[PDB]
Amino acid sequence: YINSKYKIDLDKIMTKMKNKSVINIDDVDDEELLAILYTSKQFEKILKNNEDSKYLENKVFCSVFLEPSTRTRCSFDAAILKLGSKVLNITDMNSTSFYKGETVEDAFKILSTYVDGIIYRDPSKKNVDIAVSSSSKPIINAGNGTGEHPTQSLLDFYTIHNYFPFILDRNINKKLNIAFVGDLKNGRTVHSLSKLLSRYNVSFNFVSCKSLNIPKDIVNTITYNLKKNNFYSDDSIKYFDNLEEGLEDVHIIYMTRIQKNAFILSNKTLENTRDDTKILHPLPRVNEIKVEVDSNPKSVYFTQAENGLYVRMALLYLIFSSTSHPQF
Amino acid sequence: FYINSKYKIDLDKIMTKMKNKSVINIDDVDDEELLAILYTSKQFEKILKNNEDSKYLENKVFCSVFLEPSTRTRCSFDAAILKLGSKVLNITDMNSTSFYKGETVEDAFKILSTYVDGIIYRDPSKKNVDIAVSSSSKPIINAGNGTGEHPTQSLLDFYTIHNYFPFILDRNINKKLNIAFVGDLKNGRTVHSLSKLLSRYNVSFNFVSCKSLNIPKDIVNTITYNLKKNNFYSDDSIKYFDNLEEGLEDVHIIYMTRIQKERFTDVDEYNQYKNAFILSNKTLENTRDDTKILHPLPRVNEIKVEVDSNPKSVYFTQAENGLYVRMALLYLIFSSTSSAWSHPQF
Amino acid sequence: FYINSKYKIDLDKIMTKMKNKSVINIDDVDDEELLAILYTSKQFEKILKNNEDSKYLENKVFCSVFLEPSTRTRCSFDAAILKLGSKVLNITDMNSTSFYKGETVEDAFKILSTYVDGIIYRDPSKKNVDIAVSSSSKPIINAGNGTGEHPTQSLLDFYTIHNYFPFILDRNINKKLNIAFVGDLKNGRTVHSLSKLLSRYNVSFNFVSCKSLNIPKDIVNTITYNLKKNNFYSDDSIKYFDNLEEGLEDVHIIYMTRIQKENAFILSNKTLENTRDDTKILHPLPRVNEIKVEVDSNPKSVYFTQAENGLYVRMALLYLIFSSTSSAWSHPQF
Ligand SMILES: c1ccc2[nH]ccc2c1
Ligand SMILES: c1ccc2[nH]ccc2c1
Repeated sequence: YINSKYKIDLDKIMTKMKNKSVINIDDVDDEELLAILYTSKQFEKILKNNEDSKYLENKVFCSVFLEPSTRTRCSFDAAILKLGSKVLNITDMNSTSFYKGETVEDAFKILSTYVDGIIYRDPSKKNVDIAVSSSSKPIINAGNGTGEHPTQSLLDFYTIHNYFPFILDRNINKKLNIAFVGDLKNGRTVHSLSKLLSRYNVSFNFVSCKSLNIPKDIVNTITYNLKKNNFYSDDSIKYFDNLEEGLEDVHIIYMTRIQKNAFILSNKTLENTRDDTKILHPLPRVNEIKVEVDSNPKSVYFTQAENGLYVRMALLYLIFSSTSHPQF
Repeated sequence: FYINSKYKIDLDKIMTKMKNKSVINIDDVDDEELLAILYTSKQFEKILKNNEDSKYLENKVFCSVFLEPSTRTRCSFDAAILKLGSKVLNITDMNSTSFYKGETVEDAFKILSTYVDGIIYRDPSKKNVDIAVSSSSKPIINAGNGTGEHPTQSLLDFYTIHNYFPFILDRNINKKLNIAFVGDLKNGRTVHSLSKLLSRYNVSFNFVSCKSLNIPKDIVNTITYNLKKNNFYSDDSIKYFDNLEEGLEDVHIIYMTRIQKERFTDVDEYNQYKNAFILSNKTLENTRDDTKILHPLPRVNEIKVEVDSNPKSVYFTQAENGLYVRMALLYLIFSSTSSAWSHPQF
Repeated sequence: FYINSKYKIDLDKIMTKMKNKSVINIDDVDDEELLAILYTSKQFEKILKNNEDSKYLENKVFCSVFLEPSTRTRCSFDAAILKLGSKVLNITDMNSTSFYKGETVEDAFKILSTYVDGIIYRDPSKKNVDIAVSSSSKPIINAGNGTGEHPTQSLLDFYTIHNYFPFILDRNINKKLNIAFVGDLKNGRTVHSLSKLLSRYNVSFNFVSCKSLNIPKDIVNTITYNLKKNNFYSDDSIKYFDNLEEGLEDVHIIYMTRIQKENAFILSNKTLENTRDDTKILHPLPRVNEIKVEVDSNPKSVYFTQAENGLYVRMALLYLIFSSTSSAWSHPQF
């Protein structure tokens, strides 16, 4: 089990991940990331070649979504169902009409006795943590108000590593530069990816108008993790207030949503990007990326969304299997 | 493979043709495709009635996007998918705007089509279903929109009719089927699409309505065209009535429509029309001995309960056939290949 | 093949009898059927706890019609169906009127019964579950209505009790089980139906309530009838109390109810020091102030195991009713 260079004791790493909850991307270590990336690529190739995907029958899940994120929900449902497992949905509900003045602790104590794991999206910070304390069953965070969204990080990374697989090598001469563009203060999808990318030899360009620039403690977290693998320099973290400067010599352009312009991506603004550059976006977009760009071989935002299926399949498989693995 | 015993069906050939077809308008189904759907539906009817294995399509995952509440139609498809042994993820209790949370439709179906093998889609917007079909990398099946396009309701209406009067397929100048459409024919869009399909065969229509709610000129023109194409048009093809005793005379099929209060100017106007086209055992004594009564449902006062006892009433068997027809359609479209053996048989 | 420790069960015979039974009132379960449900639930408990194959009923499709939110009860059934390896289509977040959008109930169950193999149905309407049972061509299982019928809650309440005190089945005049019902017994409809069932056995009730919210007269009459039928009625069969210290004395089971004001009957480790050694505490949940959190640590508390057994009992019931598989062999046996 190799991804060109690195062997993976997928047996060993699963024994370690068995019945792991995944709340923060920080819950995934080096070996676990390699296992998720290897297993996601198996599921990508199996699905694309119309082969049997049912690597996890015998499980019943609960998909508790206490805010409407229809894209994220449906992704997990598809992941579960394509694996050949069954799922029980709670949806169109909010925090208060679901926990009809029942304690959270009590609800996850009971619900964990019904199902084999729970996928949980809640705006409440505190609640996902309370569930993780009370649940007798693994929880996988599909997002909360703490901007924790490990699946979105994992799938953002999977996308990036598919076009620039030297990111895993942590080689001082093979460095990847990324430009984060838009509302970096509130685009919590940026903070999480940053946390993860800084574990590798990466150079960040935060492209924002001042008012919505990347928060101080993300930059501290990035700097910590760059310093830990001896990849921090004066040139690790750069800042720009316009594209022409920011999009120069960057392997990845990750566009964010920008609510309340200089940060609209066009085929114009993409002329002076590298030849190999790939454009990411968690979606939904609005005006952030002009439709003309979809024609551009540089755009991958829809393949990114697609990889979400293969990454959530991987993660569910590695965690919930009672192991034969997927291959070729 | 044989339907009626007259018509052979290369269910292999016809599947290779239908594989990954979207079905949006009944006009998307041709002659061979109709025969395939009608044959396959009758297999699934007999298999389910005899408590035999129905899992003819196990490895698929669908999305059931219903952006208006149609619980009968939705549940039918869910059952269809699940009885075939496939799985489904539902989006429901949602509307156009809270589903596409200011996301473009194009973007949403582009992404969702990467997750599932096909999409069942109900939306009032006509614009939208068409946009999904353009953007989706996967077959779409329309479960209904504001243009009154509802191919599954047409297909199941037809399947019901052909079960009592199977000579409709024969297009024989001497074996002609007469149907009465009754009630709000202006707004009963379930009438417009069945008419479009029936006129492809040797059929004689009786539109039974009161001035304000008569069948629209469009349908009449479409019917006339299609009757002229197979040389079955006469001055007695299309007849009109403003009362039942004239209209229900010498008709093989009585298709009753919904008459919603919400379509008058008051509730005077309403009960005058509701009550004048209410079907009773009285109003059914002048119908042929073989006549069958259809209704897409829900009924309300359209058909009096006493009529359910009447061997003439089949509206509930019609609703039931919806299961067998949607199983057929999903099987023919989403199967990965055909083999001689793997087709349903009884 | 099939014992409850001491009682044999012709699970073949009993299934041919239960096949395509609707279960609307706990009265729809008789003696042999209860033994079958108790046996089959304990198989599913052991199979699930040991991570073994639970798919004893593939091939079926159900409809889960929930016309009020009971998310705990709904999710329980969904899990029951899915763990058996069958499939379900859900209708939910709906109410009586927006589901039957001026469609007759009769018409709707007539049609929907042609789509699925059975229907799980929760409706506040008294009238409606009965109307569905008349119209449906397919078994119905009541997940609750305004008449306080909830057979699955009774069955699972009983399964919990029989797991700690299995002598309740023996109907032995010397081995009698005493239970305390505590709180709003007027409106705790979960009390009325369990009482109806327990009184079929050698049981002694302590109804612990204020004035306004005491157990209603016809439950007392129903209990007395069923105790008299098996010669277990005495002046000390049914006792009443105003407070816990008196009521919780010498009782095998404390079943706490919700007491919704819209103080005096709160269970603490303090109020539990004068209970028997072997006492088990039940509650249908959600709790609120009824049971203080400190009690969860107490080996006496089983309200969470009760909720859990809901899964094993609904699996049992669905299996016994919807199986078409004859053979003595194909039943669960561990
Ligand atoms: C799946 C994918 C994209 C989507 N956008 C809105 C709903 C939805 C579901
Ligand atoms: C399942 C389990 C516990 C619960 N508490 C509130 C809703 C709900 C669902």
